[PDB]
Amino acid sequence: ASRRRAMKSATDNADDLIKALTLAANRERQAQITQEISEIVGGANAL
Amino acid sequence: SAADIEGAIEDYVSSFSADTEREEIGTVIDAGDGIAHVEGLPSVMTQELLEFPGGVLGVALNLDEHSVGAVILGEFEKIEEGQQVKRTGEVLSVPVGDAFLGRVVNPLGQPIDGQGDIAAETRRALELQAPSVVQRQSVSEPLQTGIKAIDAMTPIGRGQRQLIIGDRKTGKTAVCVDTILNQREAWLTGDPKQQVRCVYVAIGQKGTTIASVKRALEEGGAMEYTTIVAAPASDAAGFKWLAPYTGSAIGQHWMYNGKHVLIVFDDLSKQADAYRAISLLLRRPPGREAFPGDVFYLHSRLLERCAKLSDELGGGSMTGLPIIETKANDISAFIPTNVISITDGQCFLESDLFNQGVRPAINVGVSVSRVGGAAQIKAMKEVAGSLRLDLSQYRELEAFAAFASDLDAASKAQLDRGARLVELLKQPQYSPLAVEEQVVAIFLGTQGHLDSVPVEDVQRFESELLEHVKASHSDIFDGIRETKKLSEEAEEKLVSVINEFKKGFQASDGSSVV
Amino acid sequence: YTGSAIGQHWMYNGKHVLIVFDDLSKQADAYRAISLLLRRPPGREAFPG
Amino acid sequence: TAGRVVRITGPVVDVEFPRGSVPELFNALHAEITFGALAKTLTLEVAQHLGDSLVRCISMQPTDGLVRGVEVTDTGASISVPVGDGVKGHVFNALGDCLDDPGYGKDFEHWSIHRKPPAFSDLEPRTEMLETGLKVVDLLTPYVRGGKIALFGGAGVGKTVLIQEMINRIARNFGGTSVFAGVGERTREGNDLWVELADANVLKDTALVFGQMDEPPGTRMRVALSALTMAEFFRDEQGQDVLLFIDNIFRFTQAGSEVSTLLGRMPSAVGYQPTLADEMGELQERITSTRGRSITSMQAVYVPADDYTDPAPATTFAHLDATTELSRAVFSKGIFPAVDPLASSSTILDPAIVGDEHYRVAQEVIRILQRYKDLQDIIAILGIDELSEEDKQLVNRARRIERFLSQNMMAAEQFTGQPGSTVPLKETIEAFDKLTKGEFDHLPEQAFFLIGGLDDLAKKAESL
Amino acid sequence: TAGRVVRITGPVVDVEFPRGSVPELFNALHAEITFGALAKTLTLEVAQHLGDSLVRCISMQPTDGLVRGVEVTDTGASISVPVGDGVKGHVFNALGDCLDDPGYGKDFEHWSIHRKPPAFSDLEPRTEMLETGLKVVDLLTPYVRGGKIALFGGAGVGKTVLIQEMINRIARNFGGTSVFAGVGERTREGNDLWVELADANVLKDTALVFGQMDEPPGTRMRVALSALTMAEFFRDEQGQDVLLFIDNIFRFTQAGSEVSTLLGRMPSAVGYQPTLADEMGELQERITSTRGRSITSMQAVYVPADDYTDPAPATTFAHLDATTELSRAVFSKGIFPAVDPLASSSTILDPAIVGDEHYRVAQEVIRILQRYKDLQDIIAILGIDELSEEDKQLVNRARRIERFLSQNMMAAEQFTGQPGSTVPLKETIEAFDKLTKGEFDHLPEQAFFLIGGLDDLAKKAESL
Ligand SMILES: Nc1ncnc2c1ncn2[C@@H]1O[C@H](COP(=O)(O)OP(=O)(O)OP(=O)(O)O)[C@@H](O)[C@H]1O
Ligand SMILES: [Mg+2]
Repeated sequence: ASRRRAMKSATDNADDLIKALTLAANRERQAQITQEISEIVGGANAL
Repeated sequence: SAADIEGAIEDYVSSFSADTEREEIGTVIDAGDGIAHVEGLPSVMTQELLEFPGGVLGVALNLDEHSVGAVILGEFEKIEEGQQVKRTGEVLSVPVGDAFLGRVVNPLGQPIDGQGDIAAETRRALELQAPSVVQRQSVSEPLQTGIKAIDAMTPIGRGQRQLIIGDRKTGKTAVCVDTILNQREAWLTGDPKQQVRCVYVAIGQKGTTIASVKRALEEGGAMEYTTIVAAPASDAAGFKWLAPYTGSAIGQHWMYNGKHVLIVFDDLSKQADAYRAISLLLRRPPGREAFPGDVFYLHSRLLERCAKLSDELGGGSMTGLPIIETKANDISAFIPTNVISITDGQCFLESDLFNQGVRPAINVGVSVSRVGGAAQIKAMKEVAGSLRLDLSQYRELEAFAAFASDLDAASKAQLDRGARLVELLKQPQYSPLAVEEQVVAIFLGTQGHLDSVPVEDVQRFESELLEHVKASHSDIFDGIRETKKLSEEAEEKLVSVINEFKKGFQASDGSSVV
Repeated sequence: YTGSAIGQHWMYNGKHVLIVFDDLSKQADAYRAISLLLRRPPGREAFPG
Repeated sequence: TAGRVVRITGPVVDVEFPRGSVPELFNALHAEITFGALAKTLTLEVAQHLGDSLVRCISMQPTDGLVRGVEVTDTGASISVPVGDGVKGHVFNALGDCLDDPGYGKDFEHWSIHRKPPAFSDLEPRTEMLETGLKVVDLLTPYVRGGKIALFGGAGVGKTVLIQEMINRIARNFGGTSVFAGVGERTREGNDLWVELADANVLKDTALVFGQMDEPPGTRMRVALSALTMAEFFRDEQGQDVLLFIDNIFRFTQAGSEVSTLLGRMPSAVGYQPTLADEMGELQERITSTRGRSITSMQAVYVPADDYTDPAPATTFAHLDATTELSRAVFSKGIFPAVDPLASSSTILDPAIVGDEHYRVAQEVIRILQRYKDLQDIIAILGIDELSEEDKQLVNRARRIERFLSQNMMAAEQFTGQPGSTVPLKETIEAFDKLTKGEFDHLPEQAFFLIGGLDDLAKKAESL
Repeated sequence: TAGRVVRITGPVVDVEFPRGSVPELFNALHAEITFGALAKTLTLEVAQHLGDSLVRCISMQPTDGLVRGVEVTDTGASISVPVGDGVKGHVFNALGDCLDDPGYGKDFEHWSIHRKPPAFSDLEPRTEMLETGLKVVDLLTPYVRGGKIALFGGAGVGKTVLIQEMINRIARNFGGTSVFAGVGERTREGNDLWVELADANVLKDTALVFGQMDEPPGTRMRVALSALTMAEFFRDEQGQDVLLFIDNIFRFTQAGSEVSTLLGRMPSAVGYQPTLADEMGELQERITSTRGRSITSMQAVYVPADDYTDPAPATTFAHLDATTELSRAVFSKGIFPAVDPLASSSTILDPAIVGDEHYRVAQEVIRILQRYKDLQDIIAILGIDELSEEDKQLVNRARRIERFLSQNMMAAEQFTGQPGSTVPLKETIEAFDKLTKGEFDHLPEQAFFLIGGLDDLAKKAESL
């Protein structure tokens, strides 16, 4: 019974950690896109 | 040998006449990195084919009030300031005809395989309209790729646009070469309603890789109905940009003439890279990942030529199999997102599955085909109906592989069935399976005849069983092929032969399978 | 560069030198500032090529 | 007076006009491509004024073959689309040209696709539920009259059948019409939709406006506005409730992004156009209820990278009032219309807009379905017999509830013959109140498949 | 009719010529720097024609000391390098000037560094295995004789050590001619290679061309072409099998990027030049082998930021038959040669070429390693004790396989102290078949570390 409870808690924590890491990875994905575009258009504006 | 060695030249000298036609001239004022700016040419039209003094060709791509920025199609180093540029009054066009079968041609239609010239039936502009909504027809005819995974899970119907998308060295070119090879049986029939003509467009591949693909097609007998529009990495960015359009035009000529075409773009990522290079060199504004605003259009304008025409236009079809290399399995990148939006379905190939031995490595589940069962023959539709659900249940149950004693009987049966289905979808390279053999193979697994064979032997049990059926009980294959459905009497005969074979099958572990 | 030149003068006279650049990340930042003030178009991370 | 093309950089075309005749923004100009193979009449949409009497335009058609110095004639009005009863039953492009019957509608009343949204004093201050007649929609995720509904789904989940169902219900129950704004259509999918609607005989109640993918981004960006202008004409002039489908409004956003890039505007956060929110607002704010008539819209939305925080879906969802999510799992269980009761949502499922009884019944159904979804893992791995008696009772009740959420759609009448059912909202509420209380747990599960209301439930039970 | 320097910006120099004497692209121009400390003859390469009789050039030597208005004389031909059997046994720079003996080849035949790749008609695939003696390479990434081989890696993961080891394993016994192009690598390792080759008497059969990173972008661009010209002469004009080692081919694209913005090109993604793919494709295609004329090229490729998704390595991948891929993750775990067995690949690893036994063993090793990589996440948190018995056995197998892929290479004696070892391909296949099948599960895993062979495995196990 304690293993059931502990593994349910572990699964819930893993799901919450997956959600947090997915939100993060989305933030760095958007930030990488932005930064790449900033570099590209900074080179463009100077040339 | 013959007198022709002289006669041909005679025919030229007697027929040659350079007449004096008026011509508009520009002068090259800038030249660098594959782009030449040409002052003058007042009447030049966008995407025209300019000819430079050294036999070089360019495409008038940017038109301003000052200059015409043209992308040079090879031999760029021979362009200099002050050179005279003559305009050919023709937008980008390529020759097209049945003479392109078995030939390797650069994006301008000129042979590069070293054989004779190509007798062109006609010329087609690369930028002609795609078939309109009113001119198309529902995709309803299968295009058997020969890969059990694709033909069962994500069927490709001729007229469809299926994207083979995945990271490097995952099995994409293998899938498309297998698809091209699988059409030999259709070609040998001689029926245009069955024949599929192939156009393997290589963009950005090295010359030896294109040679390897050509060898794989020749040793497979596929070169007598396949053309290879090759833009090797040595070629200018213009050729890498144009090659898909060249191949699409060569295919479209057949498509509007009632034939069925199969176009493989390998890859469209390099097409996009070449277009990005041209755009940035012409100073077109950049966007995400520096691609120009119309890069999506570049791919869309291409893939939408791949259509099935209505019966009023001959009923021909052109099937697209664009190949995209996804970096680090990032299907959310710009070009992958664009082409996933454009295409009708996606075979996602994953390196993890490839290393697990799931090669041809289609990630079923994530992989989809929006045409669906309409692209399958009735036999495969009925046999492979339960396959997707079984594989999904297996992937759900995989975490329980170590506790099969503690699972429900139904769950353990599902796990055992799924492992054998996964082994069943595996397939050796350059060995496509006819649709009847695929039907029988998937019938083995979905109907439970593999449930007694050990997992590690499934690949063999299938391979031998078909080898038996073909040789001894071909009536099953003939029935499936001629009628397109697995009849009840044929099904009973197939079950009887499977059971008879089971007795004579030696499992690798030494156990008996009955 | 000044430290390297001072060290190189000794190096070419047959003497052993130990140069410590603390830190080269700040030289890169200084070069980035100089390049952007001269209006050289930058590369990745706004650094010059 | 007529302009001259002075620059051609892909879709972007610059036109120099005489000083006194520069067209105002968004005017449609016509240029002629006389090259035989590519002969065309380009429709250029004025996007900027560059000065010295130059205007930068986004070509609505491929500019291949266009020549510098070619005469450009100003129409004097922005992209205009035909509007009227005549647009019903026909397919149009973003520019109002009929695709299935060329030259059709060129003599109709034409409306500019750039129209301001309703005056602030003309908006409806109170959200009104749209009783569409489907049990699942009306109970779990009630639609909003004059609101926007996201339609998540894909292939083989009955999205097209649901579109047909809603076309039938808006045409028959509300006496309205539909306009299908195919932004970024796959020409194959567009042709399939055209033939499906013609076969279902609902084409006469819908006007199709396809901006295909093969066209440059200008048309893909303006097709939503064109279809919405037809819907606006139906709402304001004909006085009909309208149902504007937009498959897929991410495309519209991405076409805007591509147009922005082409014109040279610096990209926003994730590469989207700086005016993303304003374009999306200018599109969505026109979809609203005015003077008693409403344009409802089911807008399929693509979520890039499955990231709902992305600028495009984040801007789209600021306007979406409901969210219907079609599920493959539910579809495989025979439960058409294939709506997932748990993934789908609505912003009107509140005790205030809907009755308190409605909210209570919907929340009870959601609770039961969620508990069943949790027990699915145990059922699949451990078997049904490993549950408790209370769990088994709840599983039976949840099976029956989720099967009763299915319905005999009008779109299915063409296949089976059984007329589609329009279950009144009160009847659905009381029926699901009975279901959740166990009053029908003794009927076989097959009795609840594809039946509208308690009368049909009783008749089917007696037929089994 | 000499030119005149107008504009100097780092390595890029603009030169104005008289109207009738503008040099062709890729021509070599000679300016002169007269400042005493930096006096030299400066070789520029015409990179762009910019109009108004101006050309823009990439300087090969540093422009420090160059003065505006200085006369620039045109050579009338591209940069030419010496070719012939004379080059063997000597060290040259990008310009063809001998370093170990100044003025040595000035009278040899001179070839332009710029020439078109061999025609597609003359290319055939190569499918002959090259046994290096390295277990991991021979097993999982078999090299192709006459094919294209690469050693990808991050920064400081052992690319130079491994390429030196490959020079030791392939060239020492090679009967043909070797060419080593040090393209923007470290000068210390270049001198180390020079002395190593001199001591082993391989120098007499090796031509070294160095453009090391102390040099400006021009040399780091053109040195690869200068060495490839010698390789092409040996391939075409003599028909000798040729080895072509390059270290590091990424520096070519990086130098192109360095001069990209000074040439006026708008930067592409990650700040690379727009012409990345074409520029690298020309050079890579010149390296192929034509039928009857073999070049066995090995190219150390540098992966910026350890990111294999970077445009440069990603574009280079398409040009290679075998691609060993060193990773910092494996290097951290102490495994030398530091190969990632999963990321690395080879086109000759088919059952039809390497045989069914080799293919089966390699694919089983890759399967075990992939399963181990998938399990490493579980093991680090839930512990090994919670894995399945089969998975636990597989993990024990995989650790030993990873450590057995490590090998004491001859070039890494100064990394480990112990001498190098050579493992026959048959012994590698047998040993890995035994591992994957279990015959060594009883031996400690540390017995498999840096041993190279079954006899060494037994000896180290006994020593443990
Ligand atoms: N079904 C298969 N069974 C076994 N090996 C396969 C299979 N498919 C592909 N391979 C092998 O996998 C490797 C990659 O194949 P392929 O050349 O088709 O890859 P690709 O995805 O096109 O990648 P690249 O970017 O290198 O072109 C080759 O060794 C090929 O032989
Ligand atoms: Mg490939």
